[PDB]
Amino acid sequence: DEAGITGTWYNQLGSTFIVTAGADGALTGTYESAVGNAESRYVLTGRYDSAPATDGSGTALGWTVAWKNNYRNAHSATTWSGQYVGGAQARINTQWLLTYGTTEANAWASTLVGHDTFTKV
Amino acid sequence: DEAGITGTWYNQLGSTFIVTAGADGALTGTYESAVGNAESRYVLTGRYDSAPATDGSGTALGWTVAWKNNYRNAHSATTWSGQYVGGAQARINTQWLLTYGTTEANAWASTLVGHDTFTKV
Amino acid sequence: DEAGITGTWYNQLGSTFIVTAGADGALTGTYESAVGNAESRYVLTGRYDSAPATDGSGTALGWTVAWKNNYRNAHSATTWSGQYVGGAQARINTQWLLTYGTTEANAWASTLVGHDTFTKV
Amino acid sequence: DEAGITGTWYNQLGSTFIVTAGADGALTGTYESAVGNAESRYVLTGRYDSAPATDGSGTALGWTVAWKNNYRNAHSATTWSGQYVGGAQARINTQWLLTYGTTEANAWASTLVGHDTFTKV
Repeated sequence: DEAGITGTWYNQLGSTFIVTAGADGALTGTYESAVGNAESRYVLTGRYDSAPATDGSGTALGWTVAWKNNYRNAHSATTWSGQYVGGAQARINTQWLLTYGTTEANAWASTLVGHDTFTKV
Repeated sequence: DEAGITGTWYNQLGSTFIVTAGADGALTGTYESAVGNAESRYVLTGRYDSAPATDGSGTALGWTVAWKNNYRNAHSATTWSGQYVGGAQARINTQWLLTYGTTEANAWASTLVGHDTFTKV
Repeated sequence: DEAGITGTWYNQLGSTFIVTAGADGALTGTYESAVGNAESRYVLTGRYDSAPATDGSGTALGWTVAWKNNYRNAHSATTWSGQYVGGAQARINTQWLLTYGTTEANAWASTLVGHDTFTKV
Repeated sequence: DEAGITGTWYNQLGSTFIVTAGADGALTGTYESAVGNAESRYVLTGRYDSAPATDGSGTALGWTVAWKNNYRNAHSATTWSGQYVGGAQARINTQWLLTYGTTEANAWASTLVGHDTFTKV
């Protein structure tokens, strides 16, 4: 799925995920969030299954963004875990975890959970 | 926290996380799970906040493993999202999402959630 | 939102959630899953905010199903946590956690996470 | 596990969970959080597997708290999903989802995730 994954994707919030899938299972690119304490692009890296099952299952992948770039530092990181589903209406269906740096006393409240669906349109 | 994070960490299951933290916010290394459909080491990559708050908050980070290497392919990826807490008893406290490639009909059941705490001992 | 919540709801899988909202914040009813190790109806209970904010925010609620009834026992429980959003296209937007009873050795793998959206149609 | 579950439990934050397990699978009681926008006791309800496996697996259960009582309204609900593990050092091991009522624009950020372990001591 190297060719299927590589490219520009967009989620239901309007965010823009720009990724390149390597032959070796790497994911590299940039993310730009339409919401939250974010502006412009941020580095991302991640990994995907480069030899998925051939039975119609999706392709497992994940990636991370730390929310620091030249413009802002939100002292936080998001990880997306999901699967690519190929075809005419290709999708990446994810669940994510956003952790903010906290004191020990506040660590119970450190982590948001949600779900993003990415399309090529 | 480049120096604090770089090194060999171990979780409550006995898994071994070997990471290098780059000046630029990168995390690279290897993971070896003590449980599940895994053997030997797997590539990891991720990101961390290279300019954390100085008020005692933790350092936000995350990373991914796709569970393919030369030995096995578990058609799955885990993402850990968490924070590094420095000091005498340093820790990485994480929550994780493990997604398995599924058919559309089974996608409701595609994703495990859990929590790992990493120590240097 | 007692009147808004009480009734029959349906999710994106085809499952059927039948609930009554009490003046006191209680939720009682039945759930019938279209997927998984389930047949027929199962008891549910839960709670909702009976005095929500008046600024356009949603109404927080949650509920549980243990997957035992007269037909089957899946040795598992799901909890849905979410919010009711009223209006012409009313919705309950949830995230859920499904825990299966495991041995200690398998407890790392005990919990699925996902997301269901309920509509009145 | 009716007798095993019924009673007063305490988590790693110092919160106090007071529950009664019914023969029919019901859980009823009160919760008092040591942290967050909470004071005093709040109603809880939930469900547990009243006929667990006899192979050493844990007992699946869950419960909800809406964070409204006579003192405060935090416009939020938590659901805990987990398993009871009996024996000399009995435990309830949970993962939880806390949803706050939000506008549509903020709904991406509506839900915290975490994990609580309850003991009888």
